[PDB]
Amino acid sequence: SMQEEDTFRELRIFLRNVTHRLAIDKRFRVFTKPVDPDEVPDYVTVIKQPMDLSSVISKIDLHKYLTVKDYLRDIDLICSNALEYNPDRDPGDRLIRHRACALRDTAYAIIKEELDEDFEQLCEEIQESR
Ligand SMILES: CC1(C)CNC(=O)c2sc(N)nc2C1
Ligand SMILES: [Cl-]
Repeated sequence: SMQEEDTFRELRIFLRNVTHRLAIDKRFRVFTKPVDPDEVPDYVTVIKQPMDLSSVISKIDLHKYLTVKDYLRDIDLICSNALEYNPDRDPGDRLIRHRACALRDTAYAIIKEELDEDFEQLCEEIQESR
């Protein structure tokens, strides 16, 4: 219905806002663009499901997220990919893992505080009815 299209549009507006606040954070600059296969040739082979904040933005506009759960799945994916690909004890790896976890935590914290549970519930029930 027209009412349901309004709900998903509100969701997309909310998700764009959250993602923008993550993307401008200097700690998360590394997660703002896809991995360059030139600088990093073995990434695409090791990480089967690449994800970054620019791709998240693209998926929002393509109406790929009907719930915040769908959205958070991709956020978690950005984090889990970073932990998997950079697992060593060296400072370089430990820094990006720390930043990855901070990205995940920040996203969840923003949503915990600003997302209405009834709004999310409505999104889920509309989604489950399709
Ligand atoms: C450090 C880098 C070159 C490779 N290792 C990574 O974890 C990622 S994930 C991403 N979106 N960019 C990079 C850049
Ligand atoms: Cl909301």
